[PDB]
Formats: sequence, C-alpha cells, structure tokens
Amino acid sequence: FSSLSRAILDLVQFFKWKTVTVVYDDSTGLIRLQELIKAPSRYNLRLKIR
Amino acid sequence: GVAAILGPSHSSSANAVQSICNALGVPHIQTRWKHQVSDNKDSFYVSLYPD
Repeated sequence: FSSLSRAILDLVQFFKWKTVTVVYDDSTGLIRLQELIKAPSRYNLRLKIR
Repeated sequence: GVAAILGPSHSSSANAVQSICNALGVPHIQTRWKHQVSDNKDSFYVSLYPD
C-alpha cells in the first residue's frame, strides 16, 4: 500500500483537489495509508478523517 | 506451572504469548501496549498500561 499511496497522491494532484476526506474501517487503514496521510507537508492539501 | 505469565514488552511475540494463554486458559497479564486486534476474541488478558 506504500506505492499505492504514491499513485493515489498523483491522482489527487492530477485532479487538482483542494479538499478531501479519507475514511477507513479500522485503525489499521492508517498504516495502510500513512504515505498519503503525509500529504500536507509537501503540497497544498487539506485532508480530514472519519 | 504458574498462575499466570508476565508479558514480554514487545507486541510481536506478545501476540504469541496471548494466543498461547487463552488457548490453554491460563490468564495473561500484559504491561506494554500492543496493537489491539479488533476482533481478537481472547478473554484472559488485561493491561495495566494507560490505554
């Protein structure tokens, strides 16, 4: 899911989103997505989680 | 033979310990926080650690 997160991030930026919500099932999805979860440091992305 | 084990302080083999304890019924006591597995139906464990 590491590289997957890179690809997802690419897709996000290609669409040029400026807000997004991530939703998971159980906290393991966090580990599953940590790379994307680290979006804001690099680009202008605000993401929230439920 | 004892009453119970005291868990090793790292989750990796901690899971082994726990799946052992409830498997053979001896209560297990853990100190270090482990990754709570959402559906581990084990019942012979507690943790004094601040959850």
